[PDB]
Amino acid sequence: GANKTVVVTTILESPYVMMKKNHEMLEGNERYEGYCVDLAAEIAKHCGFKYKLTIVGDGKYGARDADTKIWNGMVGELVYGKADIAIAPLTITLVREEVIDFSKPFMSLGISIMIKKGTPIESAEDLSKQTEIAYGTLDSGSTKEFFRRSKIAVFDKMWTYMRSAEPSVFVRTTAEGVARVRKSKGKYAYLLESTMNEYIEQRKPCDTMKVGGNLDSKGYGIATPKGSSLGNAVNLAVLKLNEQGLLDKLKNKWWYDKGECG
Amino acid sequence: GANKTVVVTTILESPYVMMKKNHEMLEGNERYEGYCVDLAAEIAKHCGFKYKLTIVGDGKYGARDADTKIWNGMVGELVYGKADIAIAPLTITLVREEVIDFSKPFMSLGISIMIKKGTPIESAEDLSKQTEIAYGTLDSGSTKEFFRRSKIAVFDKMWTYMRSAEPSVFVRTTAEGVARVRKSKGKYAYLLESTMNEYIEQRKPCDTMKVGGNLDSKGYGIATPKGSSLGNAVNLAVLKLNEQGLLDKLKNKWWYDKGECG
Ligand SMILES: N[C@@H](CC1=CCCCc2onc(O)c21)C(=O)O
Ligand SMILES: N[C@@H](CC1=CCCCc2onc(O)c21)C(=O)O
Repeated sequence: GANKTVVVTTILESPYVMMKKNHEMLEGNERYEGYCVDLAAEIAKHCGFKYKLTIVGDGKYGARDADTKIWNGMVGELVYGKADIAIAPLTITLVREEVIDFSKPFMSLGISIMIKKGTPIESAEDLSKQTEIAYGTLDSGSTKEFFRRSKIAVFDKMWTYMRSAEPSVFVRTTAEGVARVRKSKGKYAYLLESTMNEYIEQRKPCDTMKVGGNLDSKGYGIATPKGSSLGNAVNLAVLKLNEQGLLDKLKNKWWYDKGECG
Repeated sequence: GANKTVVVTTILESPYVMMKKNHEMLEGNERYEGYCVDLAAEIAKHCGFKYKLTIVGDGKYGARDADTKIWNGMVGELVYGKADIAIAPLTITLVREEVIDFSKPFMSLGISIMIKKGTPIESAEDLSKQTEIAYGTLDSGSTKEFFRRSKIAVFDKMWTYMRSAEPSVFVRTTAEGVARVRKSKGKYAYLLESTMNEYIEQRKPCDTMKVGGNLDSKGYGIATPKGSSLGNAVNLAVLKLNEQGLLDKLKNKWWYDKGECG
């Protein structure tokens, strides 16, 4: 049939997608800015479709409830046919790959440790061997799931620690984890994806830092419903954008050109 | 029909696939060792197939001849139905993606600069602004193609330089590029994928090093003929192996545990 506007599901997560200050004076896609807004425009240009950015109803990335078997977040929007594509910092995982399609990575990343500057921690092993400095993750998402599923000895011990720590070491949002780091006088470390750690490191008041190597290696992908006809074009678009250096340009723009820490 | 042995095409490229010293006293897959041999065994175990490692006829990764339109190397073996899967340090590129299927990356990497220790070069920009130190790439493969296709100003200038340099700055094999670096008294730098640069850096006589950041960001994938029924299982296997930390274990085994430079 006739072409339709492609419904893009995304999430408000700086610097990937933010509402512009002057959003009330703008309409539609122009209300938003960020790395994923720019990426969505580049993909659309290359694939020759028109699209509407929509924010995921429940503010979640995507996980399957263990009892009800229902997928939430952006994954759920794709699975249940509420959106045609997800363009977001959405991690390619095994469990998600089984239910939706993903492009090859548009960004490479790993779980990493955020500390308040001066915190005497250099590695995950360091965290795992102590409890003076509390540490946690988002209360949902691929980072939490990594620890929950991990059989690697250090990570398995960290998960048992995080699951049992009081008060709770889990945070509802990246902003909440960052503010907890900044407010805890070195007694909370935050486990989050390296690209987000890197972004925060260039934000005022420049009091956090990424420490140690990454715990794992993975990527974000553009996601579509399994079998979607859009999947192919979009994947080739990501590959072309990467090869042309445009993804590297988008990262520099949102991380470093706009950096507040010198 | 009845299950058949899966024909795996691969390439002799240390440390991914090497003939064992005592190969004449062994049979079949046991003749070979390396990161990709170990990876192939893990994939096969997870996917429940039997397989035969075979070395690509022409010793090439895969490129399309501009006139004849014929694909060579491992890509060609897949395209023309001579092999069922390629398990090798085979880069996911746009042009290859259009003709074969790839898993999500099993290794992340970027083009990088190899120098003889002491060479006064720190970056691609440094190379591009001079000619005293010659520099080149493999005479075929994704690194050569990156420069040939690139419109990024520094890389475009490097390509014109490499295409016009005399004597030729192109090498037929990684071993040839490495030996040229080691034999040129600091007057040749070699552009090659970062993981190979890293591997050589841990080999005697420990006289090379990787310098500067990577020029790009990409990944190696397991490749199958477009539409192959094997593609799905194999992709989920790579994702599982990554999440379990087994890919990181394989890299440590072949790069660092076996390292000769301390
Ligand atoms: N990429 C994660 C979610 C996430 C989003 C914001 C960036 C940092 C981060 O760190 N751990 C996570 O789970 C996250 C996912 O796809 O579940
Ligand atoms: N991965 C490359 C080929 C290649 C193989 C050996 C490792 C280092 C390397 O550096 N530049 C290349 O093209 C290579 C390809 O898929 O074309």
